[PDB]
Amino acid sequence: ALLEIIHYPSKILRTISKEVVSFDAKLHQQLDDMYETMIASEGIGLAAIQVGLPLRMLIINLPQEDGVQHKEDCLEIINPKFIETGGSMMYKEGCLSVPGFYEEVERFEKVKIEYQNRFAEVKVLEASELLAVAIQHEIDHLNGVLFVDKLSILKRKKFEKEL
Ligand SMILES: CCCCC[C@H](CC(=O)NO)C(=O)N[C@H](C(=O)N1CCC[C@H]1CO)C(C)C
Ligand SMILES: [Co+2]
Repeated sequence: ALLEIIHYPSKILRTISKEVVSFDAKLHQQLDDMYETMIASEGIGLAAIQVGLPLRMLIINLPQEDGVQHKEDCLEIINPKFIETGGSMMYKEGCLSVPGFYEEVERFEKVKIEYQNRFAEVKVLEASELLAVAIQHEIDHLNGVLFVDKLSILKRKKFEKEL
């Protein structure tokens, strides 16, 4: 099913999402609907709160060389925790919950996270570049944070301007 994406300035997006404890058919149904919604919206990631589900789960699917997203490359990341973070990097981001606005955000250049997949299997993943940025963007959503919150004095005025 295609789900409605929640947009700024909805206070729903400030929710702190809750850990997933039951890795069952309902979770898989929710993840499938998130994937459908993310692809239909031409995103490369999506956090559950963006479709109104305050659960600590997110998906990421970066496109290949043919510029398309293959479902087999999708990461389903549940109850993630940062283990290591390193360096800094600027990246120009937009967000499905803040549509039409793009700005450079300072992110960690490299991260390592631990999380569970849809079968409750524990994973450790190291990431850099776009994958690291996507991980950080989506985890921020689980904590009620939007990328616009991370902008400077100046770049925030540019946000209010384009608003
Ligand atoms: C880059 C880190 C965040 C990526 C995830 C977001 C989707 C989102 O809001 N998830 O919470 C996205 O797909 N954003 C796209 C985006 O910002 N992109 C797509 C490729 C790289 C970057 C633009 O530099 C826009 C165009 C919809
Ligand atoms: Co977003």
